[PDB]
Amino acid sequence: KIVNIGAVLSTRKHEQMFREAVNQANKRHGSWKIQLNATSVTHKPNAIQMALSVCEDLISSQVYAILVSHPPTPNDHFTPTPVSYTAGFYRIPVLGLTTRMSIYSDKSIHLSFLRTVPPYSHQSSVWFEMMRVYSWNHIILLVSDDHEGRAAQKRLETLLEERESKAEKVLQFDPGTKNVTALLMEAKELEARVIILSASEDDAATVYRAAAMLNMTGSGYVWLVGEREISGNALRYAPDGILGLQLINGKNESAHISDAVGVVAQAVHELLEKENITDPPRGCVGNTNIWKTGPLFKRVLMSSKYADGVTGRVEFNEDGDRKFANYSIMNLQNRKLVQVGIYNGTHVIPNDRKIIWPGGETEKPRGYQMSTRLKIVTIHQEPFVYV
Amino acid sequence: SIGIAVILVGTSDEVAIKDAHEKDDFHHLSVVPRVELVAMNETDPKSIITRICDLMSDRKIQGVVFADDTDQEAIAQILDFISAQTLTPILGIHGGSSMIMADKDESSMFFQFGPSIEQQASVMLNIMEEYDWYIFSIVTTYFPGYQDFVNKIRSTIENSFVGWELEEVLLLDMSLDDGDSKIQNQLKKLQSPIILLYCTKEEATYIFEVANSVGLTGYGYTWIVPSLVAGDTDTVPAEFPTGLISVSYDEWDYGLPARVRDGIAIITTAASDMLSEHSFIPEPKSSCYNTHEKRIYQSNMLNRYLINVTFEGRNLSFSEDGYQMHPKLVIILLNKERKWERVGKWKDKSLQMKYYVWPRDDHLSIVTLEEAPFVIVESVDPLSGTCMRNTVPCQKRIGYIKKCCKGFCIDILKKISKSVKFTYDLYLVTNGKHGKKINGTWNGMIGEVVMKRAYMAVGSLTINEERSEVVDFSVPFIET
Amino acid sequence: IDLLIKLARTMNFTYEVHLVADGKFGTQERVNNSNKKEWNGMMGELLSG
Ligand SMILES: *[C@@H]1O[C@H](CO)[C@@H](O)[C@H](O)[C@H]1NC(C)=O
Repeated sequence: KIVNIGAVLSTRKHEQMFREAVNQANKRHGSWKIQLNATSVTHKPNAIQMALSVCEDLISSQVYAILVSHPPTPNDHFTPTPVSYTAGFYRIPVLGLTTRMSIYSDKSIHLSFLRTVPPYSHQSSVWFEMMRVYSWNHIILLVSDDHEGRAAQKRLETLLEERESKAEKVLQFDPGTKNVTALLMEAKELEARVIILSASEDDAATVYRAAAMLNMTGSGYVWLVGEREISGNALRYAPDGILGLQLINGKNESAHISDAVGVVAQAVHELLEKENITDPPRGCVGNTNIWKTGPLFKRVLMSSKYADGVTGRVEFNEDGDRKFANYSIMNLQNRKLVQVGIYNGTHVIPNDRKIIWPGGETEKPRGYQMSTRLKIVTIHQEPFVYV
Repeated sequence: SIGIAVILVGTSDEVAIKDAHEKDDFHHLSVVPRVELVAMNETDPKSIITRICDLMSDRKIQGVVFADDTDQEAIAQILDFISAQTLTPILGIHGGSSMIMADKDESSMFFQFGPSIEQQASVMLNIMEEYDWYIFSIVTTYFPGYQDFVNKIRSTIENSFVGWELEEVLLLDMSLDDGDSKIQNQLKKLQSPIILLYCTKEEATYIFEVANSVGLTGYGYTWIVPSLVAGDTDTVPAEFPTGLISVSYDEWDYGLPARVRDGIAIITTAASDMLSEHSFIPEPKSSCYNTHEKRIYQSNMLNRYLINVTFEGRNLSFSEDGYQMHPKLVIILLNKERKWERVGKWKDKSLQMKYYVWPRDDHLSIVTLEEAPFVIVESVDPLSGTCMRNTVPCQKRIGYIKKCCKGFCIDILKKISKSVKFTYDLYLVTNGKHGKKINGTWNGMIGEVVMKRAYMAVGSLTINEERSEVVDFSVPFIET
Repeated sequence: IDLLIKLARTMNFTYEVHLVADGKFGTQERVNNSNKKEWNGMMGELLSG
């Protein structure tokens, strides 16, 4: 049967050839009662008509899975909430493609939403072993006061506890503050020689700005940043020798549907063997009650792990997020980008190209230092310590 | 001006709310409330946005009181989107907009009347401190947000003067496939007489299917669950074992006309003080269309001005998470059949419990009298409520007083209590001391046992023929 | 103090001596809320950095 399933995708040309991506999935599937069709609508990069441009054509089309796209503006996170809220009540699943924040990962809200790309907070997991292989016992952590930043500091501190590490010292940064050099210099008193950062585009530039006059770029320092700090409005004052991470093929939305349509199309194959297989009521006005089969549809989703497509080996489960993600280790040199490693999902695979650090030192400084000046404490006692 | 358009979905009497609408005696300040009485079946999201689209665009309407009689938890999530896009505060009193919610955007001035999970954790730790059930187990199921309440448990215990006997924490999975049989396997490793359970109302029957399978729920165990599991007193899953006790959100003394009067008064007077000092009324774009162009009329400063709320002798301050932090909590217990009755009251962090000790094989009444070397009584410690460790509780008649008994003779009773299992509630003698026979009647501790009120008496009793005829003394353990 | 000078010249110290602020050795207890169990005196000072 003609099932109108699509999404509110930007980049009209991207959804143009997606109209034939289902045709590729149309041949692969052997199901007979269902003939899924694509009825997409243009994106609305504004909040004016989202009062009337979410379900007015999707739920009335009896959708089952909804993808998502990204607006041309890079600083945007309002795109996937209006679609998720309508699907949250009706319990009908939706699929996140360009979704990148950690807001749509806690599952406390948006009970029905699947992600094809790990959120930015997940980079902390691979970061855990990143310095462990190169010793570097002591680290200094400083994040912007953001929910994604809150998630990253929460997960890492619940990840390094297995190493019996106390994370040395933790600093908090509030977005929207510029004169923060007083906060920054307090870290200089620490013996740790590892600097990490996970902030926004506006925060990355000013943090790097404060790293110039205080000679953080000098030798004896190592810096690790997320993919959100290598790219964008942060290379104007980017310190040299940054070992920042990089996402691979995550921006190829043309290839996004290749793995997106495969899981959903074959998911119904296992579903067409049970009862209560009934479409949700038509329209968005005449249906005020949710059909009984709600989250049961999802129960067949994470059970599907198909290693096919442009990327392949997709194993969405647990938190509705991709497992065994792929990131490329990146090193910035003299305002040039050169790959120096790759993380296949389990272990670290470096590259033959020489890895550089700020100041030109080929040797890797130890992520620790020693202080020869100590402060002792004593109490007035008669036979031991006269006063 | 300012309009308060109410919405009532379900079966309710909105006629009297019109009188409640014309009852805002706040002429002291320029409230100018244009209260509207709107009530229609508009559960679908398309109806909600379209109905408010013509509503909030009428004339500068900046207030909505939400009243509902349906338990659809998904309505509140939709409500946040409208508040996030617009800048009109919205409050709910009942129905699908009264349950908890993790967090929202900074541009959502939505608050409700109901405590969250972390508020529940403190509530039942306090009442159980009265009964001194120091040993207890914590059991919870997987849930979207099942971490906050259990996190508050560890915060309180560590910085506690009185020791806490934590009988571990169980994190079994209920929604996991092929895990239903595993519930019974994890249910055979509990020994604490008190167990705290968190589940969902729909899965409460599913969870209790295995909970009743092991059957450690007849008389000697007590179950604690949040108010969300019960939902309502009338609506009962019917599989709950007799004796279940839980906290609840007050609804019997908080009626719909009563709970709607509080919300309407606060909203109008919340911004009244704004005009008193800054001499400006916050009136953003009251237009349904072009919501993006309304981003220049920021009202976050006005949002921070709603913290101070006082009316009818009670403060109703709200936090960033959308909490009330002033809940009227009523505890409910399960009767012989499916029924929930009020157990206690809450009034400014004060808990009053109707009974004195938990009622009712293994429990045996005991009668004891103070005597210098063996049993010595003293008043309870006011610093920590209880007396002290190693000091057994001791009720005294008259009313009653939380007295405390200690000494050497009572130490023997503890040793044999573990030898042969039995519970007790020690209480002192009322008429006479050590028992005398007057007019063929016995008083004292020997008078309680003969009249079938004690079943056991301990202390400093001397064996002789007259007393040995009525009761059966055990083997002596002290020369006299 | 004579002991400290011996340790100083055998593993390259550089010290500075300052007595405790109050006088008490150290004990864990709660203050002002019965729910702030924490150290005090010299023992509290060492854990405060
Ligand atoms: C202390 O340091 C000095 C120079 O910094 C040098 O004599 C040696 O490294 C140390 N002295 C010892 C170990 O006696």
